[PDB]
Amino acid sequence: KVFGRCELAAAMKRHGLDNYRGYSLGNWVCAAKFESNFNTQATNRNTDGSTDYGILQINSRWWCNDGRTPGSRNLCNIPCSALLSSDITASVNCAKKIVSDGNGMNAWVAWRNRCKGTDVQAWIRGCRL
Repeated sequence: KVFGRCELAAAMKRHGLDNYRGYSLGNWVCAAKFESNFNTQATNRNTDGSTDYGILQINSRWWCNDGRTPGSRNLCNIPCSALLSSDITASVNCAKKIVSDGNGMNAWVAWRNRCKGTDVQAWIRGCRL
């Protein structure tokens, strides 16, 4: 599924991400934009042999099981393929665990390098939410 911007904002909000662990909705939308381009099917391999999955690019070394990642912990107790679904529920539930783990949204390197400290409310401008 490639979400529209306001489409994703509405879904994230319904699922309880606006202001989760203090991160505004615009932070989450900005993260998804630069992590996945709003595409639930996005996958990208990393050097440690893990892969990032779905609209928030959740990693297979810590968080989900993909069956091919050394050192994998599957802390979200989920197959990584479930993070590619058009229904964002599983990605949101797992993102809530990630952002609660100690270092907030800094886990998301595209968020960190492209969203953090910027005018993130711009990502929800024009949306009816």
